[PDB]
Amino acid sequence: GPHSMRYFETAVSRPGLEEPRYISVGYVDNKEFVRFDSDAENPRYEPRAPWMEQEGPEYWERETQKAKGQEQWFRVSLRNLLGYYNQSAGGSHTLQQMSGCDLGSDWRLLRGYLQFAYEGRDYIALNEDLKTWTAADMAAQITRRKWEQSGAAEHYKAYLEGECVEWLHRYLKNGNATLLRTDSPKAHVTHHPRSKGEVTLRCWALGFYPADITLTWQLNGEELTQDMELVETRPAGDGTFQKWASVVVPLGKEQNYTCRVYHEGLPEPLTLRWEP
Amino acid sequence: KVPRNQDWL
Amino acid sequence: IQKTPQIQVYSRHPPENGKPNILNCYVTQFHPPHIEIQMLKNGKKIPKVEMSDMSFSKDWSFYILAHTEFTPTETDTYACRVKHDSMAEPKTVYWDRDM
Repeated sequence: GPHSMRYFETAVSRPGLEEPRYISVGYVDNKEFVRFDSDAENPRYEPRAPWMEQEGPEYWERETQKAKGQEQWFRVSLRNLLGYYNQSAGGSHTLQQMSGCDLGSDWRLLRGYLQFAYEGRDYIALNEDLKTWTAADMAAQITRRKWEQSGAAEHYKAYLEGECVEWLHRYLKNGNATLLRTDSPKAHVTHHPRSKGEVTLRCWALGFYPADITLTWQLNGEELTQDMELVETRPAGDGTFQKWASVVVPLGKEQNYTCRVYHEGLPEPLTLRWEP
Repeated sequence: KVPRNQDWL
Repeated sequence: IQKTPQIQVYSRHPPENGKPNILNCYVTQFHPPHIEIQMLKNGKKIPKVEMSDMSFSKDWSFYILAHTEFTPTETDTYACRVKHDSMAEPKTVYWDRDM
């Protein structure tokens, strides 16, 4: 199946002569597995999934040392950007980076990612070829030229095609059960008053993992897209997710409507209806 | 395993 | 100060009056990442509010889940109030037990 690893890094500058705060979070198959935060009492990369406990003291020491180097790289880069954009020092500014790889079932890199944002807007990104850069900005053209001179794309390509893929694979092996577990949604329909002679039916799906899900309503087996409200999928807070979809229906006609829930943890899609 | 960045922005 | 937070307030479990639960206030789509979130019971600040650690989405915007133990009842009202640079004033959103 189609596995991924990402590291999402953030540096935020602070008023006065204060140092930026730097946070780095790592994800395997979209679940946080390690985190570093410079606001911590003893900043270090720390496990965030129990299966990361397998790694020995050296792994953590080396990851931590890399984080500390990244922290300084972000500090200098922030300062550089203040220059490019003729911005006044001692403000609040953000620099973010996403990097990582998607792997195939044959364990080849399918796609590599290396991209940056300043103030939450695209700054510079490595193209899918892993060889050239897209810069979004006149300022980012300075970076691009600098990184064409230094051969930075090759450095990142080598990480994306080697270490990224190799370690992702190791992490998948180590988090054997955990990483591959799905939780199927439990679903139910609720019924609520609404305007004169109409009611709301709301189809709920709870306790599911991964986040990906599709909820549909039908009237006598015919689809409904017209007049369906649905919320953004949202965390329960225990690692699983929630979603609902509702339709407005004539009073008395609630049994004409059917909710269908599609999720990859299901042996097949759920069909349900209002059950008073 | 985290990447190490090369040249600064 | 560029991207304004979207907010959902909801319980972890289907609410049953008198039964302990967890109220969430999920705030998303915001930038810069500094944000202040308060959870309110009958207009009063709830003290032991937990917050998830700083994360961001593939669109660069940040998100956070604030949460607190609570026991819903017929009449208590709950809300989440969010202060952020992108909005002229705090946004308060009340829990609707139906959503």
